[PDB]
Amino acid sequence: ERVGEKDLRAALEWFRSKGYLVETNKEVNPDLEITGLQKIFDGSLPMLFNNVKDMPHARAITNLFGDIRVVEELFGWENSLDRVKKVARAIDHPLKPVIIGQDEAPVQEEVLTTDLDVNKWLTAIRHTPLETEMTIGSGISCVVGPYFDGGSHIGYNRMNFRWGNVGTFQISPGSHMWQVMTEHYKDDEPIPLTMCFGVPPSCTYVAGAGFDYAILPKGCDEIGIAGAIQGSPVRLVKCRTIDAYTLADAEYVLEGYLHPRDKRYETAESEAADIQGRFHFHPEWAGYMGKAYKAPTFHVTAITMRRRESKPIIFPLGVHTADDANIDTSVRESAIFALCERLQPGIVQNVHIPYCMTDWGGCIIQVKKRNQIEEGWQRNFLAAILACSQGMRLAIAVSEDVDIYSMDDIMWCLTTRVNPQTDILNPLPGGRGQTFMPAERMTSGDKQWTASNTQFEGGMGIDATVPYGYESDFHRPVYGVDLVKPENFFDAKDIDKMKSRMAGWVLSLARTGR
Amino acid sequence: ERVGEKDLRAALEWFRSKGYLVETNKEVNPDLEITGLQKIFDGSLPMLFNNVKDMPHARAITNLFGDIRVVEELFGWENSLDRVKKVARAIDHPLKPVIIGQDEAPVQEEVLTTDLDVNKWLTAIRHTPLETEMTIGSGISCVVGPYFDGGSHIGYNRMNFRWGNVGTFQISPGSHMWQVMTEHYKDDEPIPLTMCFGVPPSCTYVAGAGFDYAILPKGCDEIGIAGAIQGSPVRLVKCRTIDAYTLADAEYVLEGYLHPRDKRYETAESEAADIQGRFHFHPEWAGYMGKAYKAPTFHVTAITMRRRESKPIIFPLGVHTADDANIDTSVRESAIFALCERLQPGIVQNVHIPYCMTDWGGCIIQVKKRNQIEEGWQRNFLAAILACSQGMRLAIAVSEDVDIYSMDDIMWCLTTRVNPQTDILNPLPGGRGQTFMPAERMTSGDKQWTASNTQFEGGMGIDATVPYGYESDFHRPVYGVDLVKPENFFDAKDIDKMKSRMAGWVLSLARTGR
Ligand SMILES: CC(C)(COP(=O)(O)OP(=O)(O)OC[C@H]1O[C@@H](n2cnc3c(N)ncnc32)[C@H](O)[C@H]1OP(=O)(O)O)[C@@H](O)C(=O)NCCC(=O)NCCSC(=O)c1ccccc1C#N
Ligand SMILES: CC(C)(COP(=O)(O)OP(=O)(O)OC[C@H]1O[C@@H](n2cnc3c(N)ncnc32)[C@H](O)[C@H]1OP(=O)(O)O)[C@@H](O)C(=O)NCCC(=O)NCCSC(=O)c1ccccc1C#N
Ligand SMILES: [Ca+2]
Ligand SMILES: [Ca+2]
Ligand SMILES: [Fe+3]
Ligand SMILES: [Fe+3]
Ligand SMILES: [Fe+3]
Ligand SMILES: [Fe+3]
Ligand SMILES: [K+]
Ligand SMILES: [K+]
Repeated sequence: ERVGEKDLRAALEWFRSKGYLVETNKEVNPDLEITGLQKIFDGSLPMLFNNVKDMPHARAITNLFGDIRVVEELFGWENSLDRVKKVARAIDHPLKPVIIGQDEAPVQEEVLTTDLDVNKWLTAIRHTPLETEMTIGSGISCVVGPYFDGGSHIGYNRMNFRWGNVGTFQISPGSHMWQVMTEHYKDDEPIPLTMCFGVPPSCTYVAGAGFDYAILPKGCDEIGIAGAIQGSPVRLVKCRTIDAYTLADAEYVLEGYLHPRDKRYETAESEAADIQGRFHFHPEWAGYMGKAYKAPTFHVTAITMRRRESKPIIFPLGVHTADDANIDTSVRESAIFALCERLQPGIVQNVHIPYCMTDWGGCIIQVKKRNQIEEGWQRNFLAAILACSQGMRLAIAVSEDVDIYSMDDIMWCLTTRVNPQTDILNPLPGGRGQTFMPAERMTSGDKQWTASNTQFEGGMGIDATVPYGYESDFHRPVYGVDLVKPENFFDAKDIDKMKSRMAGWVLSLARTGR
Repeated sequence: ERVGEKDLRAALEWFRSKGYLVETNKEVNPDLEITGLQKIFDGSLPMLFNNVKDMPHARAITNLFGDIRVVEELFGWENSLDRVKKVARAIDHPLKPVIIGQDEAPVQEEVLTTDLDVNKWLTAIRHTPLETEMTIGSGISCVVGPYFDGGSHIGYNRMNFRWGNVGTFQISPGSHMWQVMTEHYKDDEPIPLTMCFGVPPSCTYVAGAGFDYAILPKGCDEIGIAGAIQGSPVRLVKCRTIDAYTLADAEYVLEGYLHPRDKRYETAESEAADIQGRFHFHPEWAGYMGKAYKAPTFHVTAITMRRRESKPIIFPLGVHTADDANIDTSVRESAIFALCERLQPGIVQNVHIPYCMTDWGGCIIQVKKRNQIEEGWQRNFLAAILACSQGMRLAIAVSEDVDIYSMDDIMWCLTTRVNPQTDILNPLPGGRGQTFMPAERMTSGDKQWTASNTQFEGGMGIDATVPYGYESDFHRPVYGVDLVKPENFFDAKDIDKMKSRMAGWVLSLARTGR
C-alpha cells in the first residue's frame, strides 16, 4: 500500500524530468522562510525543501501552481483558453471516484489513533513577522457521501491547532462547508470530515474553486471533477476512526469531527481582547494583512500518513502569491465560462481572472457580438456573474480585439470604451459580500467587523465592449509588423538588444502590431 | 401500434373518471368559438369538442391545464409548493427516453408522404375578430440528438401554413430553438425537426418551460424531465422521411426541415406593407394584442397521425388564458426555485409566477432569513433571477409571513415593506429584453419594432422583505379566529350566508386570522 496513482510524488517526478523542479537540502525554517522564499520567486517553478526545521519526517514543496504554464503542461493543456474550455467540459462530465481497500491506500500506512499532536506532525508556518501564531493552511477539507447530498466536496480551510488535537476551522460564509454546517447546525452529532495534505494536483486544482454554486451547487461531485481533470478516477478509502472517506493517495490525513456550535478564537490575542476583525492572523486573498475571528473547532481523532521514512510531502503556500491565485481562479474562470455559455452559447470567447483581481474579487470576460440581436448580452452576463459569485466586486466585459491577459490593455479599454453614465453597472447594492474585503468590512461602522455587520456596496460591472455596428469606428487598426523583417535591416546582435529592452504592454502590442 | 402509454387519451379517461371532463357533440367553429369558449371559462375544467367544423377527423380539447388543481391531481402533487419542489427534483433527475419500433408507435399508424396540406389535417384557429389569418399553435417542436448536443428539446412554436406544406416558424430570440438556429445559421443542410400534436400532458408541461437556461441549458434533456415528471420514460420513434425522432404517443406529427435563412412574413397584410411589429397576429403572452414578423420557414415532408377513424385529438388554446399561463409558469417556477437553491440553499421557501405576471414577465420569491449572516441574499436572488431569465421585468421578494398566491397580499407588502430609495433594484439596464413587451418594443423609436432595435430598461427587482432583527416591528399580529367557534353563536344558515358574501383578500385573511 505504498503507491499513489496520479499522486503528488508522480507530479514531482514529472517536474524533475522536465527540469521544472528546484531542490535544496538546506534546512528551511517554517517561520518566515518558506513564505519569504516563495514571495521572492512569486509565480516561478516549484521548490522542494528536503529538510524542514523541527520536522525531520516532512518534506515541503512550494510554488507548485506558481507558474500557470507548467501547470497547463502537467495537465496537458495548450494554453489558458484551452484549459478553461477543457475544465468546463470536465465540470459537465465528472468521473465517479473509485473506492479501494483500507490495506492498499498509501495514506494509511501509519495510523495514529492516540498521541494526537497535530502540530508535531503537520508543518505549521508563519507568513509575515507581524503574526503571532503558526497556522496550518496546507490541508483541504473532504466531505463525501450523506453530508454533501451524495456528492463530494474538497476545499481549503485554515486551521490553528492551539489545543493539541483541537483547532479552529475557518469557514467562508456561503461556501459549501458553510452550507453543510448550516444544514447541520443544530444536530446532536458532530460533522465527520477529514483534512487531506499533499493531495494529487488535480484535487488541489479543484479545491481551489469556490463561490461558483450556480455551476457547482451543493451535492455536486468535486472529486469527480478532479478525476475528470486528471483523466482518471480519484481513489477514495474508508477512514479508520470515523464514518467517512478520504483521498487514498494523499500524504497526511486528519480524521475528526467538526463542532459547529463549539466556536473559539483563532489567536490568543483576539481571544484575550475578545473582538473579531482585528488582531492580524495572516495575509488573506484580497491582498491585505489578515484578521482573526471566532470559528468552529475540528476535533481530531486520528492522524494517518504514509511511511514516515518516506518523508511525506506537505504543500504550504502563502496566501498572496501567484500559487494561491492560480489555484482558486482557474476553476473560477472555468465556472464563469460555463455559466455564460449556459445563458447564451457562443457569445463569450474567453474568461480570465488575473492575479491582480483578488481571487474572489473580480473577473474579465471577452464577448463577441455576432449580430444586432446579441447586443446587450454582455450586461446580462455581468449581472449574472456579479449575482452568482458572492462578493465579487469588479466584473469587466471587453470585446474580441482585446488582449484579456494584459492589464494595460484592459486599462486602455476602460479609458476609451466606457461611458461612465451608462456602462457602469451596480446590480445588487445591499447583497451578500465578502467580509475579508476591507472596503466592505469598514461598512460595519461601530459594530463588530464580521459578516453579520458588513454592508455590500453592490459590485461594479463595467461594460467596456464596443457597441455592435460601430466596429469600424472602434477599430485598433494594425501596424505593418508582418510586412517587414528586421533581419533585412539589422544584425542579430542589435535585434536582441532592442528586444531585451522591451517589456510590458509593448510585448502585446508588437505581437499583434496593434 | 395503437396504444399511447401515458398519453393524452389516458389523461382524458382519468379526467372522465374524476368527473373533471366536460364533453359536447355540438359542432364548434375553430374561428373565434374555441378561444371564445375557453375565455368564457378561463381557468376551468377541460372541455372536449367531439365535432370540429370542417375537420371531420379531429377532436379538440381545451382548458386542459386551465385549473392548476386538476393538473396537480393528475400528476400526483399535493399543492403548488409540492409541485414546485417535485419538479425541481425531476429537473435534477431526468429519465432517459426509450426508443420503440416504427411499427408499434401509435402516432405512425397513418403516414402521409404526399398530399401534404397541413391546414387540411391540423386544426388552425382564429383567436380574436381583429385577426386575418388562421394559425396553428397546438404543436410543440421536438429536437433530439445531434442538433441539441445529444440532449432533447420540446417547446411550442406558432406556425402559419400559407404555402400549403410550407409555413412560418416563430422562434423566440434567445430560446433553445434560437440557439440551435444560430449554431446552424450558415449550414448548407436545413435543420431536421418535427412538430408533435396532442402529446402526453407531461410533454406539454415541460414544453411550457422557457428562458431558464441556467438550469435547463442547451444540451439538457427536456423529454427526460417530462418522463421524470410523469414517473416513466417517454417513448420516442424514428421518423419516416427525416433523420430525427418524435414522440411516439402523440396524435399528429409533422416531419420536415427548418430553413433558417428562408424567412417570410407571417401575415399577408404585413407581407404587403413589408413592416414588422405591426399588423396584429393574435394575442401574445404579455396580455396584449399581437403583431406579425418575418420568421424562418418549416418545410413539411410527411404528416403522420393516428388512425383517422379514431379521431386524433388536438389541443388548441388561446394565448392569454390560465391554460397557457400554467403551461409556461409551472416549470418556470420550478427552475427559479432550483436556481435560488443552488445559489444558497434553505433561504427560498416558495416561488410563484401568478397569472397576472405575463409568463416571462415577472415572478415572486418567498425568502426566510434564518440569521443575520443571511440578510441580503434576497437581493442576490433578485439580481440572479432578472439576469438569468431574459426579459423578466418585475421580480418581487417577500417574507415568510406573506401569502404568495394572493396579489392583494403582495400589494400590501409593496405598500408597507418597500423603501423606494433602496429596495428597488434596476440591475441590467440595456440588456436583453423581450420584443413582445410593448413597453420595451416602443423603445425602438422610429426604427423597425423588432428585437434588433428594442432597448431593455433593466428590469425591476423589488425587495419587499422584512429586515432581519425587525420581525417584531413588522409583525402581522393575529386575530383570534381559532379561539371562537361560529356554531356557538349562529346557525348554519347564517354562517353560510356570511361565508357566501366573502371573496378575495378576506378569504386569505380570515384563514390565517391575519
Ligand atoms: C460571520 C461569522 C462566521 C459569524 O460569527 P459572529 O459574527 O461573531 O456571530 P455569532 O456566530 O456569534 O452568532 C450567530 C447567530 O446566528 C446563528 N448562526 C450562526 N451561524 C449559523 C449557521 N451556520 N447556521 C445556522 N445558524 C447560524 C446562531 O444561532 C447564532 O450564533 P449562536 O448564538 O448560536 O452562537 C463571524 O464569526 C466570522 O467569522 N466572519 C469572518 C468569516 C469569513 O469571512 N471567512 C472567510 C474565509 S475565506 C479565506 O480565508 C481565504 C480564502 C481564499 C484564499 C485565502 C484565504 C485566506 N486567508
Ligand atoms: C429579431 C428578429 C427575429 C430578427 O429579424 P430582423 O429584425 O428583421 O433582422 P434580420 O433578420 O432581417 O437581419 C439579421 C442579420 O443578423 C444575422 N442573423 C440574424 N439571425 C441570426 C442567427 N439566428 N444566427 C446568426 N446570425 C443571424 C443575419 O446574418 C442577418 O440577417 P440576413 O441578412 O442574413 O437575412 C425579428 O425578425 C423578429 O422576428 N422579432 C420578433 C421575434 C420575437 O420576439 N419572438 C418571440 C416569440 S414568443 C411567443 O410567441 C409566445 C410565447 C409564450 C406564450 C405565447 C406566445 C405567443 N403568441
Ligand atoms: Ca487566473
Ligand atoms: Ca403560475
Ligand atoms: Fe466544495
Ligand atoms: Fe461600452
Ligand atoms: Fe428547449
Ligand atoms: Fe424591504
Ligand atoms: K472547491
Ligand atoms: K421548453
